[PDB]
Formats: sequence, structure tokens, C-alpha cells
Amino acid sequence: PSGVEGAAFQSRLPHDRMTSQEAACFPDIISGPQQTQKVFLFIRNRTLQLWLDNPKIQLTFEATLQQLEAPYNSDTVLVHRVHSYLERHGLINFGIYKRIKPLPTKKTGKVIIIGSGVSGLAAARQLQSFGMDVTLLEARDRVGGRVATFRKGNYVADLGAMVVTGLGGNPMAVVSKQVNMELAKIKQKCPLYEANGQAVPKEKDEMVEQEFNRLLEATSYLSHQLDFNVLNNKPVSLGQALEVVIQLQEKHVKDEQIEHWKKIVKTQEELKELLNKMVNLKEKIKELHQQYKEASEVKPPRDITAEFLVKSKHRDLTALCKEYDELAETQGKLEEKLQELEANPPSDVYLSSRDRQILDWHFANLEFANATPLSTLSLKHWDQDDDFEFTGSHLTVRNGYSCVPVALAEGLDIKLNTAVRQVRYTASGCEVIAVNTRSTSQTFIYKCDAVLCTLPLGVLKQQPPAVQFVPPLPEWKTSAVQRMGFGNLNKVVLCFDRVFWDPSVNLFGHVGSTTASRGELFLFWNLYKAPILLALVAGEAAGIMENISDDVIVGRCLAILKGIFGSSAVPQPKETVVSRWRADPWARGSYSYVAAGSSGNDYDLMAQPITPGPSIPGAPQPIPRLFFAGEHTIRNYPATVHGALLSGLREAGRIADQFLGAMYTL
Amino acid sequence: RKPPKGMFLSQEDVEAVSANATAATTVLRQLDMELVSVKRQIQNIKQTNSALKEKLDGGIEPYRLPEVIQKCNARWTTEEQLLAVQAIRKYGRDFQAISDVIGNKSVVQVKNFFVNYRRRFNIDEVLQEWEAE
Amino acid sequence: ARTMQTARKSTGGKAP
Ligand SMILES: Cc1cc2nc3c(=O)[nH]c(=O)nc-3n(C[C@H](O)[C@H](O)[C@H](O)COP(=O)(O)OP(=O)(O)OC[C@H]3O[C@@H](n4cnc5c(N)ncnc54)[C@H](O)[C@@H]3O)c2cc1C
Repeated sequence: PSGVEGAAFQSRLPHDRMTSQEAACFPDIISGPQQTQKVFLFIRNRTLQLWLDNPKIQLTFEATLQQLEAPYNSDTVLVHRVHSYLERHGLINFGIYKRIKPLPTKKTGKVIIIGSGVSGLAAARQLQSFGMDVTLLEARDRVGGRVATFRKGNYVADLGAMVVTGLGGNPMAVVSKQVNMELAKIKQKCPLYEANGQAVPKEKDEMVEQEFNRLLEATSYLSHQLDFNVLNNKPVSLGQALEVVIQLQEKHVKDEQIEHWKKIVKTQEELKELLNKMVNLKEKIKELHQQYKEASEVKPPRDITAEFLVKSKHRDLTALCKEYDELAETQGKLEEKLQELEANPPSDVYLSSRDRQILDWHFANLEFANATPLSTLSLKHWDQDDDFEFTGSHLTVRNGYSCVPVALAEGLDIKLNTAVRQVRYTASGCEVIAVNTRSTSQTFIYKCDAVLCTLPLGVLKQQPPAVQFVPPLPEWKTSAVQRMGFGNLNKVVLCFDRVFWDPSVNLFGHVGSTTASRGELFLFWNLYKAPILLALVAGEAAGIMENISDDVIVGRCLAILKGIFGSSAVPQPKETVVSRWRADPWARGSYSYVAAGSSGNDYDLMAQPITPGPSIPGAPQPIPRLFFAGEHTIRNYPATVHGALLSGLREAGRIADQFLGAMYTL
Repeated sequence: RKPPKGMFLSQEDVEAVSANATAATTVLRQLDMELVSVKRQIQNIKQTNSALKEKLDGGIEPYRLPEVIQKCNARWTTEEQLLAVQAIRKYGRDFQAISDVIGNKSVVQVKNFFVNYRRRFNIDEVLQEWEAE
Repeated sequence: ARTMQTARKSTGGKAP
């Protein structure tokens, strides 16, 4: 899509429609005449394009109006209202730009932000841009949170986020033009390699992949069409649903075997009845022929009754010989109507052991994409975000994803090594108490108008709590925290002296032996400039490999690789790293999934701020004081960098609207 | 509106594989057994019929009589007339047979005869006795 | 989420 309609799409908005967010601010326009809406819409899109065309520099309300034309550049309160809404919600001038109008010398409102994950950083940058006094508290000794980039010598490999999932309407698209990230495209090609160490052949490969996607569509049909969504009071998982489909496929394989072998019997049994008939005819014949012989003994000449006798018996013998000819005829049709069916059995099994194994690898691919046992994902909703896929080739950040949070961190007040312990929010303000992770008795307190909590969901999840809210978060929020899923996935990084794999290929499966190990080192990546291979540990395996040492892991890795490229083509790895996200106390996992009995709507509850009770009773309703951003809070873009980055933008907008007010709604 | 093609997912079946924990493995055995039960039955009749096949060995070859080829004639030698009367006793109205027996008369002459000699050969009587059997 | 999937992207149960 291109022009001003490209921009609308590249900023994730309908180019010819006003969004529910716009209605909110422009209810004059959207409840008014069509004509104006289109003017509005244009102004919007136009502006978007401008910022998009050049995101290394700030887009001012002047610069905008300059480059508009009549009739559009005619109403300036409109233009202004639009430009300001855009800027407010981070649709323009987000990320890293040269400012023209240097910063508001004195600040307004004060905000503490928990965590310098990307959601964190993105929100800070906004708030600071909006003239606010912003400080972030990171427990770790680096920014970037779950964007971890391993660096040593020339080796570079993310144990965290690693891929940009297409630039097609991706905020990261913008960020990438603003920051020296080096984006290589990932080539889609992916050979699998069963346990033995030898490729699966195109034949199988394709027939199984196709059956897998066939089995997905299926589950979906159970969900929406058949409404199969509760099972003895428990929400139905995707895992379960897949089984129920697989069974019903195994069953029909048998129902078919049964009926085809039942045609055989119903037939082979006419044959019986006919063979019988026929054997009783050879009987009456044999004996009739006897009789006619006896009657041709009576040598001529002979009285007529005796002559009649021969003739009679003759006709009778011929009659019966017609008949047995007609039956030998029949016998002949059925006799081949059996070498018929017996030649076309139906299919023998539903799927073989070699099949069900490759099919597993396809389930590992799901578990990796949802960082969880499919036994846990919601049937109705696991994929509830699919409509918002980006377009274009997925990509890697050849100089390491960290390069981004770090970029975003510049200009910012970030207290590193500071572990929030308590959030205290009240009608008149908030204080956050944090310790120093080095010497923990050493205490800190921050007073602020507002707190933005970007705590990872696994953190928010700790029993017993690692962070205490004072007062306790209302039950609607904590239930959302329980209901939601926060999964796990790990990475193994392999550094070598030399490339010993297919240089022109970026990924390649390893099919496991069991259902149980389906995710164990199931997938490898040749992504980087240096000789580095990287392998996923996913599904059930993820959780259990954390309990195993690095060597015993790197072993199984080398094992598999030898297995695939030959025992002596695979050298001892110079450097090795192994992620353990569930263990990591500042993650307690890797990213969220919609768990069974959750919906996408829970993500919405994650984002709803908290408004304290009043101090003095009978005093009016307070401002909201506790806000949340982060991958677990963005229904439309869960579990991802852009998703987070986007929630950061979102809260910063909402908080600024709250404490600096919004001049654009008038 | 429908599953993907050749996937089979009726309401009815769904319920019967869910009803309990191994209601899945139950039904998949009833079938595995049904199948073996039929599979042996197959060999049983395959065995029964192989035995009946061997009893028809040689076919009906030592029982076939070559062909009487003879020119259909018009006049009724007393011989032929008598063959007739007796065929009638034995065949009733099976004109085809009566014609086959008499050797050289069309299925119609045979019919004609019936009206022609009706009185002389008490064909009324003869035919009523064919019915007494 | 499906959207995470880079390698052999699941197709099934999707609105293409
Ligand atoms: C293995 C893996 C691979 C991934 N790959 C991709 C990918 O390829 N593409 C993609 O788009 N996304 C990917 N992601 C998902 C993505 O990384 C996350 O959604 C995103 O990075 C989260 O940012 P966030 O700001 O919401 O949370 P986080 O980055 O976790 O930020 C939370 C911050 O809080 C800090 N913290 C926690 N508790 C406290 C406390 N008590 N006091 C102070 N600070 C605290 C943490 O250290 C951290 O800095 C991947 C994630 C993992 C685990």
C-alpha cells in the first residue's frame, strides 16, 4: 500500500476510517458530516506519511502545516488538534529523533517507571519528551530486559528477542531507520532431520506438514462450529483438542477398514451361495446323464414311450446345462470382483511412527511460538491476535537486538541495580521502595505522582510476591494475573572456529524421538555473521532443561549436529551460552500466552490503571495512579518487542493525558 | 460451514470420544476387534469356498452332448405326433421344450398343433393331468 | 503466538 494510504496502514490504521481512539478525541468530527471526516482522515494520513518519510527528525506543527495544501491547510485548529493527538499517542515523533524545539527547561509531574525493558524505555522517552520528570528503576545491571544480547569477541547472539516479524506496519520498521540495526532477511527454507541424522524426504515432509495444518483448521472448526469449549467444566486446551481430532482421524481410518472388509464378506458370501447352487447342479446333472445313458442302451427299434424317454432326458440335460453355464458365467464376475477389492484396500494406519514423530516437530513449532505446552494454550483464543500479523520477510538484527534498548536508553535517568520491593500509591501520590541488588539492606524511596509498572508477568505472578502493592491490587486485576499464561522458552548458543553447516540456509529442524522431547533442541539458526548456530529448547522440554547443566546440554547439541553433518565435521565449540528464563528472577519466564480459560480480553485488564480509594472519606474520586505497560498488556501484539514498545507508547500517552491534560479534545 | 476435506467430525462422534478418559481407547479397541473378527470370518469363507471350488473340478465337460442340427419341418409323422402327446403330458405349455423334444418343430407349429388335434388327442384331458402334478 | 512463527508458519485455522 502507498501514498497517504501507505502511511495509515504502516501505522496500523484504516486509511478510510476513523478508529475508536479517534472518535474519543474528535467526537465533533466523527458524529458530524462525512465531508469533514475525509478532510480529517486525510490530514491524519498526510501527517503520518510526513513523519514516516523522515523519522530521524521531529515533526512540528509548523513543518506539518507548511507542507499541507488547500483545502486541507486551511483550517489550522483542525491541523493542530490532529498533529497534537498524533504526537500524544506516539504515532509521530517516537523513538529517537533530533528535536528542533529543545526541551522544556522546567518539568511538570514526576513519574517512576518500574523496569527498563523496552516497554519501559519507550514510555520514558515519551514522557520525557512530554516534559515530565521521569526515572526508571531497573533491577538488572543493563537495560533492555528480555532483550538480551550475548557478546564476546566477535560473537553476537540474542538469548532474548531475535527476530523482527516483518516491517509491514511494524513500529520497529520506524525504529530501524532511526537506529543502526543491521537487518538481514531470513530465508524461509527449513530442512528437517529425524533422529537418525538423515533428512526427511520432500515426499513425507510435505505430506505431514499438510496434515498438521489440516489438523489445525480442524481444531478451529471444533471450537467455533461445534462449540466444543468446555470439558467436564474445564476449558478445553488446544493440546487436548488436537488429540480429539487425531483420535477421530484414527477412528475413521478403522471405520473404513471395517466397511471395505465387510464388502469382501458380503460378496465372498454370494459366492458361497452360488458355489453351493452350482455343486447341486453338477449333482442333478451327473445323475441325469446316468439316466440318459441307461436310456440310450435300449437299442432300437423302440416303442414311442421309450423313444420319448431319450429325447425328454436329452432336453432336460440341455436345460440344466444352459443353467450351469449361466452360473459359471456369474461365478466369473464375482470371482474377479474379489481380486478387485483385495487389490484396493483403504489406508492401513492413520499415521506411522515416523509420521507422528515429524508431526510432533510441528507441534514443537507451536509450543515455541507460544512458549508453552499446547496442553495449556486456550483453544478458542490462543491465536486471537492473528489478524494483526505484519507483512514482509521476518528479519534478524545482525548486530544484536540489545543495540536497541541501549539506543533508547540514551538521554534517560535510569537507576540500574535497583529492585523495587514495594509500590505504595494513594489518593495524594505514590512512593516506591526499592533496594540495591548488590548490598540489599541498603534502601531507596521514590515519591511520584504516578507509577508505570512494566514488571514481567511472571514477576507479577510470584507466589509469594516479589513486589508488594500497597494497597493490594484489586481482585479483578489479580485474577487476570492468575488466569493469563506466562510461558517459557530457552536458547542454546554455539560458537565455532568454522562454518560446518549449510551457509546458505538459516534454519533447520531436528525431529525428536518421543512426543515428550518434541521441543528439545528442535530447531537451529544460522543467522549471524560469525560462525554461530543457535538452538531452541521449547515446550515441556524448556522447563526441564533448566535443571540440567550447560555441558550435558551442549553435549546433546553436538550429538545431534554430528548426527547431521558427520562426527568429525562438528568441532568442540569455542564459546557456549544457555538461557534459563523461568529461573531468572527478573523474568520468571519468557513471554505470555493466552492460557486455557483466559481470553485476549485479559490483556485488556492488564492494561487498566488502578485508582486509589480516597484519603479523607467523602473527598471526591481520585486520579488513577498505577499504570501498566508491557508485552502482557497489549491484546493486539502480545509476547513481542514491537508489542511492548507499543504498550509503552500507549501508557505514556494515557498518563500524559492525565497529568498534563489534553488540549486537543476541545 | 464444514471441516477441512475428508476430516470426519460429526457432533455424535465427538461426544463418544470425550465421554470419559479412555472412552477414546475403548472405542478404538471395539473396532480393532470388530476388524480381526471380520478378518478371520473372511479366511473362513475363503476356506469354505476353496473346498466347493474343487468339487466343481472338470466342470461339466464329461456331460455335454454335441448338437442336433436339424431342419424344421411342416408335416407330422405319426412318430412326431406321439412324441408330442407325451411331451405335453410332461411339459404342459412349455412350448419351447415340447419343440426341443420333438426335434424339428417351431414353437408355433407346436402351438398350432394344440388347436389342431385338440379333440383327437384329448389335449384338454392331457393338460389337466399335467396340473395334477 | 502464531505471529512468533518464522520457520514453517502454521497455516491451519487462519483467515487467509
Ligand atoms: C527467548 C525469547 C525470545 C524472544 N524472541 C522474540 C522475537 O524473536 N521477536 C519479538 O518480537 N519478541 C521476542 N521475545 C519477546 C519479547 O522479548 C518480550 O515481549 C519483550 O522483550 C518484553 O519487554 P517488556 O518491557 O514488556 O518486559 P521486560 O523486557 O521483561 O522488562 C521488565 C524489566 O523489569 C525488570 N524487573 C523485573 N522485576 C523488577 C523489579 N522487581 N524491580 C525493578 N526492575 C524489575 C527486568 O529486569 C526488566 O528490565 C522473546 C522473548 C524471549 C524470552
